[PDB]
Amino acid sequence: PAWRNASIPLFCATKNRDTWGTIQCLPDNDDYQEIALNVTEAFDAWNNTVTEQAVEDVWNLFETSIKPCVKLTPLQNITIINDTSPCVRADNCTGLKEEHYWDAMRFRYCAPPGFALLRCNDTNYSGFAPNCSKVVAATCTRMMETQSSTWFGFNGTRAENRTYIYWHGKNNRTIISLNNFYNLTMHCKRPGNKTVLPIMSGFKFHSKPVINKKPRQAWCWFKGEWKEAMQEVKETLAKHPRYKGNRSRTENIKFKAPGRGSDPEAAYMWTNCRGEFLYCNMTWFLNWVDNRTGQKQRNYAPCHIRQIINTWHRVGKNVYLPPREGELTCNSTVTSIIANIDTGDQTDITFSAEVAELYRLELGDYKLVEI
Amino acid sequence: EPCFREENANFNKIFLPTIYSIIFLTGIVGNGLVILVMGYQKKLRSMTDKYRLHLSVADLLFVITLPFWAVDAVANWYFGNFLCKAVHVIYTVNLYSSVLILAFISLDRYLAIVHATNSQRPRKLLAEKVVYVGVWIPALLLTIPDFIFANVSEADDRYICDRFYPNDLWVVVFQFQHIMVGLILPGIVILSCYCIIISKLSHSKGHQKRKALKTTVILILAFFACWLPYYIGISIDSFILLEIIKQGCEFENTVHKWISITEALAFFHCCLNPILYAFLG
Amino acid sequence: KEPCFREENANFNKIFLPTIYSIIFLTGIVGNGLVILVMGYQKKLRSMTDKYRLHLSVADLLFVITLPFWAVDAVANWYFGNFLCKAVHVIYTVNLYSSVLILAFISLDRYLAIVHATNSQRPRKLLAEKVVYVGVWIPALLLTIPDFIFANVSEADDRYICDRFYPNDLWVVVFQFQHIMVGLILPGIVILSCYCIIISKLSHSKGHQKRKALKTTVILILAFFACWLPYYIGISIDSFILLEIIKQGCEFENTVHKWISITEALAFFHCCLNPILYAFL
Amino acid sequence: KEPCFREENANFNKIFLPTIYSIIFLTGIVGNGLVILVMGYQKKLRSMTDKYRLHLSVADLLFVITLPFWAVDAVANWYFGNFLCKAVHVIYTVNLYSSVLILAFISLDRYLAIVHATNSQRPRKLLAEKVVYVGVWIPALLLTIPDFIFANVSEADDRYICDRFYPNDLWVVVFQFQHIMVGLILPGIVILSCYCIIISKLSHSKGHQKRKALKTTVILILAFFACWLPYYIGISIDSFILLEIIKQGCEFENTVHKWISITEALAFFHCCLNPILYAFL
Amino acid sequence: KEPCFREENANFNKIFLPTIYSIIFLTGIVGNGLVILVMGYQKKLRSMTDKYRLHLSVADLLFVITLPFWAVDAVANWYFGNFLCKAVHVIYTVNLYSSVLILAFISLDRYLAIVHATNSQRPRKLLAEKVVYVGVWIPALLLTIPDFIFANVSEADDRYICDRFYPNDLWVVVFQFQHIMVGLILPGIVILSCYCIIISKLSHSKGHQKRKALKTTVILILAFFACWLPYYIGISIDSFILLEIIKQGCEFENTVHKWISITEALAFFHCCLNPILYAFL
Repeated sequence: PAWRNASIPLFCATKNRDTWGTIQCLPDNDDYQEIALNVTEAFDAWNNTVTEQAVEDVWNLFETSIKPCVKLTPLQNITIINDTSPCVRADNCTGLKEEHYWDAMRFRYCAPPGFALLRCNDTNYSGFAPNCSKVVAATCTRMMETQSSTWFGFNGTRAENRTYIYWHGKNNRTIISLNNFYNLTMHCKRPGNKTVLPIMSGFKFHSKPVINKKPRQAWCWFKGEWKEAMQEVKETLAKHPRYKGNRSRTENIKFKAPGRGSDPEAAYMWTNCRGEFLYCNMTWFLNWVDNRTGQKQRNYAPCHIRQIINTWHRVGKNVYLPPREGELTCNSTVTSIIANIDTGDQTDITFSAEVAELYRLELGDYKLVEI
Repeated sequence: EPCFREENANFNKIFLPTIYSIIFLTGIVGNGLVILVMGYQKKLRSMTDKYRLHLSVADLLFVITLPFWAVDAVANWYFGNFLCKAVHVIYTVNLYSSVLILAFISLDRYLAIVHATNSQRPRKLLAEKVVYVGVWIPALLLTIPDFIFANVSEADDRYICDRFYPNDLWVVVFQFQHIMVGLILPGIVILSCYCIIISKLSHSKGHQKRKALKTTVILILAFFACWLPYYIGISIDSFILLEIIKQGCEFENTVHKWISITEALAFFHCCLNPILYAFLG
Repeated sequence: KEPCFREENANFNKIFLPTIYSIIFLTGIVGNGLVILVMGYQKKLRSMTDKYRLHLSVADLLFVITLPFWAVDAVANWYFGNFLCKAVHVIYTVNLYSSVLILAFISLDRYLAIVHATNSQRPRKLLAEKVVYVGVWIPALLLTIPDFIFANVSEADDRYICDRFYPNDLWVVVFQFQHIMVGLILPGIVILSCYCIIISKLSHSKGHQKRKALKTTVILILAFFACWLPYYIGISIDSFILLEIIKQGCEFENTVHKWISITEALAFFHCCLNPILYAFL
Repeated sequence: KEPCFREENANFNKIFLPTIYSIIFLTGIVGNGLVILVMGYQKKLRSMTDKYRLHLSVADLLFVITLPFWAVDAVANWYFGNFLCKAVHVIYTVNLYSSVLILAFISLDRYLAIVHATNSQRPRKLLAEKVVYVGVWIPALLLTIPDFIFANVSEADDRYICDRFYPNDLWVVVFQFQHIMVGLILPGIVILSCYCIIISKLSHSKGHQKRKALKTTVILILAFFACWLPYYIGISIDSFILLEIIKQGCEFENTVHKWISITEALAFFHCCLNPILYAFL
Repeated sequence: KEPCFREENANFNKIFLPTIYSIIFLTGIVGNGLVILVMGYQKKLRSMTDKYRLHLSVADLLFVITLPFWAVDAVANWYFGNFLCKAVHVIYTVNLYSSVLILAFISLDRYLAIVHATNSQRPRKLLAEKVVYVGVWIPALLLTIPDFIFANVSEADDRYICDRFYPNDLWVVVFQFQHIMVGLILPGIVILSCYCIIISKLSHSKGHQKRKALKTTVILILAFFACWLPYYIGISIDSFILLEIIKQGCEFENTVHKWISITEALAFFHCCLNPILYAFL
């Protein structure tokens, strides 16, 4: 048939039955039908209306679900620490110095009748294929993720058993997917006011609970074969056709962080933990990944809580409540990396803060057409 | 550090009820013998026999509830709330009251030897009425916190009951009050009257006809030596409890092991009156 | 549910038990044989209690003949058959029951001598001559046929340890409790009630000189009961461990077994005190 | 080679030390106040050796008037500052030395009492009145100026413990050495020489009753030396632990230190005896 | 079948052994020097027991004069040589055998003193003067000849343990068992049998006062055997686990060695008892 590009917004289908999922989206019947077509079409991950619609819906969900209180307008030892360490359960390790949440929500975009969502099924798709041979038609898409974070990506469903790098053709913005074979997962736990067996305040057999003196200290521990995944990422970067550096030398590639004085979103672990938004320091994590000798190489990161954040989509800041009392736990699967790669004499991978590029990765192969 | 873990050693759980059983047996035998030879046959001659009779009756109401503590030290308390309310109130009234008569005997002896001439009526007055109006009813006045704060608790398949205060500040101030009633105020009282009677007997070396005070000072010193490690123990527990000294879990556990041990060796003050009557000195 | 968790290590027990056994054995055989060949052979006896105390010494002499078998079982894996094991257990149990039965008998003689001091002298003669054997000996032989039938040597991983083997745990409970009654409590109320009422009868006397011979008997009674009390308390604790009451302590049951062996050796001192009390007054 | 590794955190040591300190402090106040009131103020004294008992009680009272700071140091770490630490170390040294020298003086006084019973009455009062001060009191202050300069507090991990500190181990071992000779060696042969001389000259009497006055002096000297000797041999072994002889045990070294603390606790019973041999006769 | 499993710490033994060694050394040299100075030079002897008590004290003096070498070997390692090791071993063996033989001589002297009191007075003098030296000293020197050859110190890695080294183990077992024989089997039978005849013939006396000075000899014998018998049952038990009768307890063998050392130190207190028994009566 004959199809044309259209800018008509779609309707979302979800399985979660929360307030935003029921109000803004339809229930999902898992009608994932895919028809392969022997046609050639142009697909762009960044110049896509479905990616912008998903970013706007994610921002609307983030605004409506976790309501901030104030909305602002511009007017040498290597100590690998697991979850069973003695300092872990008491929350007293050597950390950083002092400076309603939505649940498991995942949706799909279903096209209206008279419309289709052509999907590029190319294996070498780097986010921009002007001539994609494998075009697959689908009325309803696959099952995307609404988690918002910098430096990484969690609970994504596009983490295949390989590494592929999305590269924008006009700048150095890069999206890198992870390998699911290495089982790359993280664990984060904040111990709160630790209590004892009940009060027992008496003449004999008297106890004392351990109140957490640092509510602004949390610890995420990071698991998986990350040296092998780091080598796979460097090999895919050296094998990328847009790589201007030395393709036969992966040692000229070096992972990096943004310098001090920049935004805290691009320099720290701007991620959510059950309504409380962490700010961790991956300097020890960067020393562990890059094997920088003579420095502190840890498999964890001291996380600092912050009542204020910055708006990733719009211009402004959001101020939230003080953190509640109790134990805070988070668990997800690391699926993608958001970073900027500069090519030269020494290739530098600077971690970016483009939260929208995760959803641009998730909906980049799909493209709405009008039948 | 996770928490504070409470655990009693198994050697206390077998040696300790052995101690309560032997203390119970000799206490009930000796106090029943003393009561049935004094308060029923009227064999009283001196004035201290009424005081030691009061000590013996408070003793026997302690011993008649002692096997409840003996079965508490090995097994869970499956009697009821009111039963251990009763055992707690009778324990504190015995422990306070015995201190009051054990100071009253020294007060009578101070009024006897120093004021030998002009004291015939008032020694008889404390023999009849002043002990009843100033020993038992103050001791009964110091039971109503136990009458309001003692309760039972189920802490992990183990029924224990204790005077359960709302917070640790109540516990630390009540252990402090336990010192200032058990040791301190009768201590300076008994040291003052014994220093005065010794300094006056040093002026009275001309006669040695009255030597019945040797049993009194022997009872005083043995009572204080029996109760001193317990008071030092609860003072150490009081000092760690108000976080003036911090050492960790092992110090509190060592303190609890030692404090049950000096409960065992400080319950020996029951069999002090009958052995001293069996020796006459 | 751990069934046994049997810990039979007992390193310090295997040295402390034979030392106490050899001390008690040597002093028992020397003192008991010596006191038999001065009391019974020479007919040197003058009082009334000396016949019962002679019965105590012959029973404890029979005990300390077979005590080295207990020592060599305690330190070593013993090989002397089943007839000898039956003999050892039967003579140990007839001694253990005859001691408390003649203790009740001599307390009854003291009661009948003090209270009925005028019109009862031939009852003392028939008590010490005719009805004494039917009083202690043949009941003590009557409570030993289960020991005659239940003493057998086990077939172990080479131990060959001989112990009194019973059908089931309820049989252990009822027999061990029967030992508790007929070894502690019924002679306990008999002796203690008779001594209490002769103390109450002694208040009617004018401080007479009939208590000068009472001190040796009462200190023998008191030392005997203090010697046998912790072993019986450990027996009661082990019996309450059965019927699944304080069943949480498997290693506490192991330390109860170690403790009951220790106070078993310590409670074997009821043969030493008789010739020592003969040596003193 | 690990020098000390002093990280052991003993607990029963830290519980048994303050109760021993408290009971010896309490009996120090009681007995020493009684004996100071009946010797120094009433002037009841009838002999010559009671002046030495008087002065020894003054030294022991100087010890036990501030012994609770030793008790608090046993409980927790020092908070009172360096001046009180200096004061308690110098009073500990003058009491420790001066008690041994006045025992030497009273043994010398008994020597001229027994041997030169006829021609020595003016050196008797000369030893009792004048030369006793310049013999025992001030020379003990000549052995405390290095203690006066060398005692301070430490800058530890929020502890500030109170102990004597030295720039080298040589000063440590020679001061432990001088403690050994001053406490045992030359006063010990003084006591031994005078005592064998008077026990050789005692046998010439035809059953005289002057021996009964010697018995109090000999039981006081024997109790003092038997009370002080285990700490002396512990500190001698600890001095031999240094100086490159017996380096094979570090855990042996810390158990030697624990034995030093236990024996230092137990060796303060020389503050107990002087009233006790006056209470008994 | 593990051969040795040799221990390496011996922690509390290395500090507890020199303390009791110095206690027994000091009290031995003081008491034995005083008793020799009164009754071997000044001649205060009147009875016949005191001659053997003097000879026991002089063998005691040669033992305590070398007990500091035992203290040095307890806390440290041998630095002296081979001749001094030979000397301390021979003098320890003659002291050990001579004490047992001379207490048997005390028993025989009491036997002829009480039984043959009318016809044995000249062989009493003969046994007091002449044949006593042949009786006690000559078998001791004839028995220490295997010690006199077998006393060598081996060049151990750092310790150089002075021990009786043997070519094999059957000789060790048979020498331990003959040591047990000479320690107990003949002389204990002699002592207990003779005292049995003394008590048997003493009942023929109508309350005579001839047994007043005999109780000190009985308490001497009982005290000596009371200290010596735990060490004797320790070496007997070591011989029993040797010769492959008990095999499972190599840790129990280490416990046996620790017990043997500790009660060897405690059994060396037979030096203490003769001077304090002369101090009392």
